[PDB]
This record gives sequence, structure tokens and C-alpha cells, in this order.
Amino acid sequence: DGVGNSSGNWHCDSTWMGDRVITTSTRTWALPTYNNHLYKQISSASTGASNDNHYFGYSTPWGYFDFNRFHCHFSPRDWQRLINNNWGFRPKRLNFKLFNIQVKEVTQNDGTTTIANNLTSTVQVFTDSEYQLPYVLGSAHQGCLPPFPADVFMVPQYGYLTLNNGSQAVGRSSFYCLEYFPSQMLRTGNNFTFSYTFEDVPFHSSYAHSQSLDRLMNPLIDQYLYYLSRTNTPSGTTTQSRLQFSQAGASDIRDQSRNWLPGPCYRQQRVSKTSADNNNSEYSWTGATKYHLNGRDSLVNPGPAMASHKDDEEKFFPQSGVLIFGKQGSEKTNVDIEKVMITDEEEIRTTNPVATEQYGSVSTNLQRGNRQAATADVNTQGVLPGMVWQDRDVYLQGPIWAKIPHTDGHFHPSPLMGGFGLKHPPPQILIKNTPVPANPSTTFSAAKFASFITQYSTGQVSVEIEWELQKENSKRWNPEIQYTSNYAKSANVDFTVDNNGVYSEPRPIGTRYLTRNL
Amino acid sequence: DGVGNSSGNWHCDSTWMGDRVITTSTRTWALPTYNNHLYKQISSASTGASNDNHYFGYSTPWGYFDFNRFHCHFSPRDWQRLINNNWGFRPKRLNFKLFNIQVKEVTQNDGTTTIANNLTSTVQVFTDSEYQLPYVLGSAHQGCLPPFPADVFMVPQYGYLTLNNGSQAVGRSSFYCLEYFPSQMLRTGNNFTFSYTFEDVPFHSSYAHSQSLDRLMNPLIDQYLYYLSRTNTPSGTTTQSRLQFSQAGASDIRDQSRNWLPGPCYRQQRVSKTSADNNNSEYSWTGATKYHLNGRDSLVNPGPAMASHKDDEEKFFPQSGVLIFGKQGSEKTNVDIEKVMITDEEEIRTTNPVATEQYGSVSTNLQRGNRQAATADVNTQGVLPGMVWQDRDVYLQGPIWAKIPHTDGHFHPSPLMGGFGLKHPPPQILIKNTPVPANPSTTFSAAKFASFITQYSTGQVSVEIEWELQKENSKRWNPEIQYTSNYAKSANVDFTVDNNGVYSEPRPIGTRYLTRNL
Repeated sequence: DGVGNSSGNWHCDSTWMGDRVITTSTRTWALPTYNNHLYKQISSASTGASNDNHYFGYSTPWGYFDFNRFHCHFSPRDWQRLINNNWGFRPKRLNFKLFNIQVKEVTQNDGTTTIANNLTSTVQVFTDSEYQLPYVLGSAHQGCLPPFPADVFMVPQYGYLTLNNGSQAVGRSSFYCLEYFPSQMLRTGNNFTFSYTFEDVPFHSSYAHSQSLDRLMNPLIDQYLYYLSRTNTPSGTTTQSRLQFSQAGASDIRDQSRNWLPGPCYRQQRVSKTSADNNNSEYSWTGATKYHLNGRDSLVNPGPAMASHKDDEEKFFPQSGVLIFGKQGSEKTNVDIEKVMITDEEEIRTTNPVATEQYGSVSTNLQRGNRQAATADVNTQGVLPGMVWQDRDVYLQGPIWAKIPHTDGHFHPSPLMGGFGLKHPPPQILIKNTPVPANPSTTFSAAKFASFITQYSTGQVSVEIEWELQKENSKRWNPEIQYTSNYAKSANVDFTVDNNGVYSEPRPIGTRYLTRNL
Repeated sequence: DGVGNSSGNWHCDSTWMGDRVITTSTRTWALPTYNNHLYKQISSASTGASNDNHYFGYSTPWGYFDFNRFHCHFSPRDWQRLINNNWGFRPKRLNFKLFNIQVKEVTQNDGTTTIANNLTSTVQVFTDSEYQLPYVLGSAHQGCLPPFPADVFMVPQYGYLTLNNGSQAVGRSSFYCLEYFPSQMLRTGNNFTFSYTFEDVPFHSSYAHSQSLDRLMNPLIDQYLYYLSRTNTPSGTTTQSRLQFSQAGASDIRDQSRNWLPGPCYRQQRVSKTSADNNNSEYSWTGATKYHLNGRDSLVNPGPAMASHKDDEEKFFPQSGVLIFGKQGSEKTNVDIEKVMITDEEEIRTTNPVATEQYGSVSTNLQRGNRQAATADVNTQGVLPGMVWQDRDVYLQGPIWAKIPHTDGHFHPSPLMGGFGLKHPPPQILIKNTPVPANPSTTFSAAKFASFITQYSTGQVSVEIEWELQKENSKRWNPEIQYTSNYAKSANVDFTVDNNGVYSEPRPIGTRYLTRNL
């Protein structure tokens, strides 16, 4: 309540209880004043950007809290306790706190920097629970809570894009003043909480499949259905056309009748981790896989969920089709392939097609016998009745949820980066330093203040998510594949700080190890 | 209550409920010390001012809060939600708050500026609910709350004028010491509220009229009254005087008998937005429309409510007759016509006369037949029995109310700038920094202190007005005229910040779009 009392305790613990698990994490943040308390419009004007790259929007003084990655809520140990023992999980209930707020004035007067507290000054915070603001949290931006609890992070700036024609605004474009919403003004000794309940969402699938969609049959027994085995006969010392039918069994395993089809496909170009096997031309944009919306084409990432590679070839991956994470200390632009860690989706190829390969072939024409039969290959395939597929995998470094756009129709809302699609997601929490004016002139003037006190605020943030689990019940005799750390000696333990204090994550960890019958 | 607790939350929201609408807005202010805590008398002496320009008055250390413009309480979106859907509105109930006060000392010692808080020092505030002080809030002065919620404003200085003869005081002039009233002394951690109820006032009229006061007739049917159509006859190969009477119908639509007359007029000079069509002389003051009070003539602005122009001519406007607003970043003196936005009253010409045109004509003399009939034109017309008129329009940038002077008589108290005339308006809120002396000498002296600590205060102000609405019920078949933003593309959305952060309002928005039967 006061200056000397503490607003809240540090709770980083997690409790695994029953089929529930409750993860909690606390961090320390610092909030600068952005834009000098000004709303500004931003655009691609004067930049000389290509038609695909134009945008129009506004940047705000506000900043927002992003907890939308998994490693915020899970340690590497709590993550393998999750994925080794469980078939699925979903979030249930959420809880959020800000406490121990401190505002601090800065003084450059001497050329030295001088910092002192300010006990009176405030920080104002509102959560958008009615979803009027543009929702930014689903784009996989930087600025989320740090992986490792000992790190202090800076709160990112809020901003949004609206409709544009070129660099210009459309006129149906909208402008939001965030000052126009009810806020709670916090001072040192005040705290902020709210709680949120997730709506019912499907469990994520942490299993793989034990058997492919091709082979669901009993190999011993034979089918009672027939297929067309032979169109012609050697009879007559020359070939003549006669239709024979055969009955499909383990001898011909590819000819059997089946109830189900593989999932859909939108085809990708194939590149190899080996530098020699790739072509020497620049195909990066031209050979890419694009969609065309309102006269400007954008790249498809990652796209619909599809297998990365076939059985044999581990080195190939789809150009735009996989999630690519950077290693600790990776620069922004034109980093070599050794500086990034590429995810591998190959557990999913039991059902889904391979990203680089075609979906199938289809008859092009009618045959007569003046004309041979011809087929063409299907690169793009939309959903058909009787198709089954798996959603993309969830990673410890990846996004938890996305907001389902509000539209007349959508099909299978699961997001393409992975995670849980939500109609009402966890709301945005926006936070800003309240402006404090520098001394005004003694005579009156109607122009607004351009002079303020330089200040910033710090504090503690605590997020608590309750997860529901689906326990593995598996009758297989032989042992599962598990996620394990290699027992060999190393100069550095993985998922650990180094002698300079830097925390690094060596490789991405998918969520599907345990196996289950298709 | 304390230093660490917060005095109040930020509420800027508005709720449209039923026929009520409740608008709320919060701003940040800064209050300098004015005059060095001294009451001073001011006058036109030594300035060399013309007889019309003399004044005598007092300036005070105090400052006051002015919320008396509409765009303080309405966003541009909430304003068109108002004017498109509603025939009328009036204010009902008001609520006011000051909170999160901060007083700050200033130090120039090094030639650098140094600012620190002062937790002990106070700020004293009183509201004048008995209306003893001269009421300044009705003159459309600068210093009102900013349009856009992100702006910090400086509280304007309080002062008033009293009776003068030339630069000298009359002796019936009065002097008010504002220290002589009960005040509430606020310190950081204290807040100030009061609530106010408007007395019953007519709804403003947000409709226009569907039909002119000339044409109220049924065009199909004929009247049973007669008028004098012809005074003479061709009969006799020459003209002789014979009175014929005719019966008025759609054939002669101007001759019918009518129950009502147009509103009154006080005539204006006509100028054109086209620079070429105006005269080259300086008529600005000499050709103006003036009233003469106590031996000094002042200009009439805007004057009684009158139409701006006739049907055809959009470029002409009355010299003093319209409200003229400045565009963002318009200087004080001698700005060109492109820097100001001129209001257009033409929706009102269904009833009221055109400002530049005459009211009518009137018979000058008696006729005999040695003497022809003569008429003269009526430039000024006072109210007659059976006259109907419309009040001047309300704008988003304009004043909400005015105080009706306390006098033996007044006619139709509606103010001439527009808005609601009130006998008891919302009271004035006056605020001042309490003086803190600099160290006195150790020996005693009876002279008052000329030395003080330099300090100023800041805080938050929140105004909440409840409005009553009159919903549109209209049976017309075809669509209304609505207020719309143009859908064409533009470099800047209107009513929006620009890339430098400056908020601008492109054009004035009147309140009357919907139409209604006269």
C-alpha cells in the first residue's frame, strides 16, 4: 500500500498435481517512454519500397506485455516431463500480475547521467477485454518474456497497420487513440491483477503415429473387392485388349481399396542443407511459393502442415515450409545456415504429404485406342471429403496461441505457425508512463507542451497458466522413443549458461515423441 | 491518501446506454505561478489605444479550468454518431475531478535547470457555486482542454475587466480578492470532486427543415381569400384605374396569404472568398456592422442567426456574420483566407433571412394619383408577433454554453455564438499554487516577502457529462443526408495525427443533417 511495503512475492514455481499442471513465472521489466508521448503515423513513403512492401500505420507511446511463447512458462526440464509422459495438453486458466513498480527520473545536466526515484509519478495500465484494438500478439514478434528467469527485458512498443493504397491511406483506414479507454493508474505501492479463462479448445496432439495411412490393412487376409490388374493380353502372338480383374492382398499392397485420403498440399520448392546440391541461380523470391492478395503477392510461411522430407533424405527441407529459429547471438540479416536451427516435421508424414513432392496424379483425357491414356500431376490439392491430416508441431521456442480473425467463414481454425486458435485470446495488456511536464513559462500559451521530464519505470510481472493434460495409456510391449540429453561429456551443458553468463538453447524441441495407433 | 497510493483512475470512455449518453474525458495539466503571487491592475493606459479599445481590470495569481468546448467531450466518431441519429440533445448532469497532484520545485542555481518534487507543498482549489465572481467562461477564450486526449495543456490565468472611463476606473468599479473565499487545500495524495446538475434547458435542434416557410401550402387546392391583382385596365384605348381582385393558387405562388413571418435581421456586408470580386478599399472597420454602447462602438460578432448566402452563390459570406475557426498551426495576426475554415449556415435559410440581403420592403407614402406609390427597404427588423426563427448552429469546435446575464429583462436567452443559455452555469473552478517563502532574514522586518521558491504543479483532470438525446422518428421514404468521411485515398486520414505527431481537424462539423417538416 505504501512506499515501504512490498506489493508482491516472487513465485516462479510449478506444481504437477493430477492431470493438471500449473506453471508460474516472474520477470523484471523496464519501460522507456516511446515516441516522446506522441502518436505518429508511419509508412513506406520515401523508402523506395516495392509494391509488395508498402504499408501505412501508426506507432503509439504505449507498450505491451507478450507471454505468448512456451519457454516463458516452461523450463527445459518441465518440457520433457510434459512431452515424454503425455498425449496432449491445453491451457485452462490464466492469471497475471504487475507489482513493485518503480518510476525513475533521469538527469543529463552535467553530461553525466543521474537517476533518482519519483514517488508521486504513475504508470497507467489497461487490458483490452472487449477486443477493440488491433490484436498484435499473434505474429511471433520479439519482445516476449525471456527464456531464463534471471534476465531483465524491455517492454516492446505498440503499433499497428491499417489499410493502405501504396503509401497512402485508403480512407476506410481507422485510427485508435489508446488514451480513450479506461485505464488504471498505478503508483509505487499499487499492483495490478486480472484473471482469464480459456474457452474449450482441442488438446494438442503430442503423439506421433505407429502406422501409416497407407497400411491400415491386415496383411494376412485378402480383400473381397476387385481392381483392374491387366488391360491387355499376350494372347494371339500379339497384344490385344482384354480387361482382367484381380483381388488385392499383401502381394500387391498398393492396389487395395482404402477408406481415407492424405491431407491437403500446397507445394514448396526443395533446397538442401548441403551447399553443393543447390542451384547457383537466385531463386529465393522467384522460385518461392506465393499467394496473391489485392494485387500484391506475399510469401507463404510456414504454410499448411506438410512433411519436410521423404524417408531417405534428411538434408532436404522445403524452402518456405519450416519454422527456422536462430541460435543465441545470431544477427538479423544474411546469416549462414550454421547460425540457424531448422525444425524437422518428419513425424507427420504418416498422414500429411511431403511438402516438396506432388500430391498425386490425375487422368487428363479420355482414351479410345486411337489415343493413349494420359495423366497430369497434382501440385495443389484442396480438401476433399474423407481426408485426414495432422496439425503442425508445437515447439518450446514457438508461439502458444493465435487469434482467429473475425470473419464470415473459416476452415479448421488451427493456426499455421502452430498453437491454439482462439476466438477470444488472452487480452492485450498495454502500459505507459504518464507524462510529467517540465516547468512551463510564467506567461500563458496555448501550444501543447514539447518539454517533459525524462523518466522510465521498472517492476515485476508474474504470469500463471493452468494446463490440462491427457495422460498416456499405451499397451505396446517395446519401449517408446523419449527425449533425452546426450550423456557424453561436453564443454558446456545444454540449456545452461556459459562462463560469460549467456543462456543458450542448443536445438528446438518438438512436442511429439510418444506414439499412437492411427 | 498517501504518497505511494494513487488518487484516481483514468476514465476516458463513453457509454451510449438508452436515450442517455455519458461522455467522460481525462487530461493532464500543468499550472505555473502567475504574476509572482501578486494581484495587479491592468489597463490600456500608455498603449495609445483608441476610445473603443480602452479597458480597466485586474489580473490574479489564480488559474481556471475551461471544458466549455464540445470537442473536449466528444471524439469525431462520437460526434457523428450523435448528429446522424438524433434530432436534439441537452446536457443533464456533470461531474468533475482533480487527482494525482504533484508539486515540483525548480532550481536555476548552476544555470542548469533542476527539478525535484515537494511532498509537503499544497495547491488550493475552490469552485464558485454562488456566482459572486465575474464569469469569464462564456467568451470563447483559448485554454480549454485539448481536443486529443494525448495532449498536455497549461491552465490559463484568471482575470477580469470592470467599469472604466478611458483608462481610469469609474469608482463604481469593484475589486475581488480570490483569497477571501473558502478553498480546499490539496496535497499529493488528496483529490477534489464536485457534481453539478443542469437546469431544464431546451433541446438543441439537430434537424434541418424539409420545406421553406414560404411554401406551406397545398399546391393543388386554391385559397378562398382574395388579393389585389391589378390596379388598372387597358379599357378605353388608354389606362384607367380599376381594382381587380384574384384568388391565389399554384399559378401565383407568391401572392397567397400566410400565417407566419421569417425571423428578424440585422444586416451584414457581403464579401466573397474570391479575391477578385471584393472591393479594393479598406472597409473592414468602416463598412462593418456595429452597435454603439456608452459612446464607444463595437463590432457585432457573430450577431443574430441569419443565413450565410442565397441558393446559387456559395462563395459569398457575411463580413462579421459567421464563426471563423483556424486550421492547425494558424498564426494570430493577418492570416490569409486559406489558413482559416469558415462555417456555413445555409441550412437555416428555410426560416431565417439571408444575412447580406434586406428583410423586405415597406410602403413609404400615401398615394393619390398626383403621387405614385413608393417603397423603402427594411435593413433592420425587430421581432414582430408571428415570427419564427432558428437558433445558430452548434459545432464540434464551438462553445457548449453561456451564462445569461442577470438583468431585469432579456429576450430568447439563447446565446449568439450558439449553445445553451444558462442562468446558473457550471461553476468556475479556480486553482492556485500556495506560496512558499524563501529563507527570511534573521532580523525582523515588516515588509512583505518579495522572494519565493519557484514551483509549479501538475495533475489529472476528469470531466464527465451526461447528455439526454431526442431520437429521430422519420417517416420519409428516401434516404437522409448523413455526415460521411470521403472514401478516396489520401496522404493523411482526417481527424488524425500526422507523421510528426500533430493532431489536426480538417473542417468544422455542424450539428444539423437530419431533416424534419417545418
